[PDB]
Amino acid sequence: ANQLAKDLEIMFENYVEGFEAACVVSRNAKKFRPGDTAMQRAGDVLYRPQHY
Amino acid sequence: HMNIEEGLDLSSKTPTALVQRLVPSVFKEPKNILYTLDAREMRDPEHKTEAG
Repeated sequence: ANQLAKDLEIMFENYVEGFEAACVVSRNAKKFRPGDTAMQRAGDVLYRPQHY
Repeated sequence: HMNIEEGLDLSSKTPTALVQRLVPSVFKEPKNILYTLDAREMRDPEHKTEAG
């Protein structure tokens, strides 16, 4: 044999799939942006009316 | 400021000593105001505006 140099070939831009939380109840729930200056003024609590 | 001396022959008299008096003028310790706003409180811009 003729003794070539070895190297580490690391593909830092390619990732193995890993793990993920499904998030499907959050994906299917209603989403609401109540308004940040108003929520500060309200003390981080908001009220909505129910029907008569 | 000068002494007055009297007569024609002044050989017995001490001449007036010139005293170069100086008046100090100096800065005080700097005067400051401090306030803080947290990342909730900063959602309302009137806090910064009125405190400024």
